[PDB]
Amino acid sequence: SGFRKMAFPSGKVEGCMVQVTCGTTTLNGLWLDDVVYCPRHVICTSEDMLNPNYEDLLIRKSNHNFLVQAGNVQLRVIGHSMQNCVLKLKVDTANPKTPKYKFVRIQPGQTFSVLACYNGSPSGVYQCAMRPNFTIKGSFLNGSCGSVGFNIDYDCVSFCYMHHMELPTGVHAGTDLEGNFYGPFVDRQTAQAAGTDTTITVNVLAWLYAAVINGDRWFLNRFTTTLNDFNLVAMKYNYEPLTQDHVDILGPLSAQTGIAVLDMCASLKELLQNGMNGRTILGSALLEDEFTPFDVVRQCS
Amino acid sequence: SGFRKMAFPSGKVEGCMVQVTCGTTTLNGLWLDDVVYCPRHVICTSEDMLNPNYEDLLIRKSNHNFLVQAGNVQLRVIGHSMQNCVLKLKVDTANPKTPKYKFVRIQPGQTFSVLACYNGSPSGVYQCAMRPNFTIKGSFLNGSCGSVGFNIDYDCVSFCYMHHMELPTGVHAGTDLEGNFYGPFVDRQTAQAAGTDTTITVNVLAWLYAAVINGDRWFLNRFTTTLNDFNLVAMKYNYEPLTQDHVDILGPLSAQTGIAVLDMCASLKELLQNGMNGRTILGSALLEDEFTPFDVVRQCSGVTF
Ligand SMILES: O=C(Nc1cncc2ccccc12)[C@@H](O)c1ccc(Cl)c(Cl)c1
Ligand SMILES: O=C(Nc1cncc2ccccc12)[C@@H](O)c1ccc(Cl)c(Cl)c1
Ligand SMILES: [Cl-]
Repeated sequence: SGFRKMAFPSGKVEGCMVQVTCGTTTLNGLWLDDVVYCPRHVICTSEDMLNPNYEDLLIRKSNHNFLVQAGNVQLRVIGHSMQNCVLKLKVDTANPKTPKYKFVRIQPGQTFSVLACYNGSPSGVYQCAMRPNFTIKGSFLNGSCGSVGFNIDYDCVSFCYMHHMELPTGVHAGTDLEGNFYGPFVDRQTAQAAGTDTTITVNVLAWLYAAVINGDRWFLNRFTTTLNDFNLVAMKYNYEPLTQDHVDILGPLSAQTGIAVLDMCASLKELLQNGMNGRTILGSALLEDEFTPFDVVRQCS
Repeated sequence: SGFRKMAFPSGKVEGCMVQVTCGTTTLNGLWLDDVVYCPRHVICTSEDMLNPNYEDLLIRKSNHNFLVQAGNVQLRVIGHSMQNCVLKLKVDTANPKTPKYKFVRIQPGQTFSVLACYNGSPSGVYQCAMRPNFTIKGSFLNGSCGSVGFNIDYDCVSFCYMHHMELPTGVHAGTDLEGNFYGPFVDRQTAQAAGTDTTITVNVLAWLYAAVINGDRWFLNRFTTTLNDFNLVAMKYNYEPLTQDHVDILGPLSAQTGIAVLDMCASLKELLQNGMNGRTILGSALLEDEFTPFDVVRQCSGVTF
């Protein structure tokens, strides 16, 4: 029993964190096999922040300009290339702590664990969701660039995010491990704004099922709704549309608790209309949207 | 920017998790040097748990009765002893991944990270607080017994908790690594209830400072209070008393934000008597009490391990 925001154990990723220094900029790198991945903006100066030509700046760089440190050992960079917004630094040593891994690009609503690092040293691990506006609501200070988001599948680490920057609202933008940004963001100091954020409806419903599995039933009601009537109500509270894919995904939780998805959808409509009236669900006074249907099943059963 | 519930990186502890099997019971063990620590109830059966004489049950067990597995390698138990509610299994091999560590008993209100394990394999890490009623509001399923709570101080792991059981309300009870239970709990199948819980006042204040550091200032007011007037109000709302030690500990955050502790207490006093009025603090509609003053300083200043 109980329901917590749970991150994956971070050991497999800690053994990959290194410090990457280029001139005056120091950030984090991910050392997998003989390659160190890090944000390409590590090659930027003060004059290069507004409109950097990364291909031009990288061609001017030599391998000896990149200082890579794994613990108290300096690694030798024997090559450098760029893949989208990620810099790949070939090193002369394969990381002996390289876990079984994959690079996976995630969709909005998906959750992952963040290992926040500074100077190639892990300082904390927390759980995040890719917001519908493609930002992440992280906890990052200057120096955290290169910190990664990941999930663990049995023994395999799926790297899904690399931290690049903080937007003016304090939210975070980054890329997958192939250097492709999540969202309409660019690695330039040009004016960029996160789009209006919305609540991840499928995740709220998954969390309502987690609450029922844990014995919290006060919010349940005798009503059901059509999918279309639910979406018309949901949109008015800035909630993401719930698709037939989401209804299907909630099927196992629906079967386990005996509450149809459209039936839970009517509970959610009522909660949006009434609020919680001084009550809590799983110790929370707000509707939690950073637990996916997969997270709920994994944590509860 | 941002403020998250953050656990310590769990790698140093993951390299210590093993699976301990005794008869039909399988749970987790903590392998440090040549000793595997685990809850002593691993030696119990259904009848035994009802009223167990652990000294009697342990004397009947042999070293070969404890099956210890570290990954896919079986460790051989060369000795067994009991220290309070923890079983210590001497093994022939010292854990090569043993970090610098200490066993520390924590006080209520102190936070720690939990590495939840099943079958000696870590499955999740979360941050939580030792409630004033000595329970933890954890997230644990059957098979999680032996999962540990820890903090990291520089390069040293301080083990502070080992999971033993779940109380009827779904909250959790366990011991320090010396086998002493936190709270008035016993490791036996009997009627046990967690006492009425209270809010960890010093931690709420630390979290209000974290909200100010993040730009959330709507709850600040012009007023100040006394430690006595505030404690009278706090007691009324089932909040733990705030001591001069707590005021002193909140000093650095008071200095950084320019908000005196008794100034923040008057904000907390108004929040208690009036509510949030539809507003949130750090995206929460409730006052968060599972961040200590040290946690807030560590997170809002990026200390690494
Ligand atoms: O935002 C950044 N770092 C931070 C990350 N994460 C959190 C931070 C908090 C405060 C200060 C900085 C933070 C920059 O290093 C940065 C600025 C501009 C651009 Cl366009 C790029 Cl690609 C990167
Ligand atoms: O509570 C237990 N385990 C669990 C722990 N933590 C969470 C659990 C969730 C579901 C089921 C079981 C859980 C028991 O194994 C147990 C029963 C009685 C006693 Cl007196 C003792 Cl010492 C231990
Ligand atoms: Cl402090």
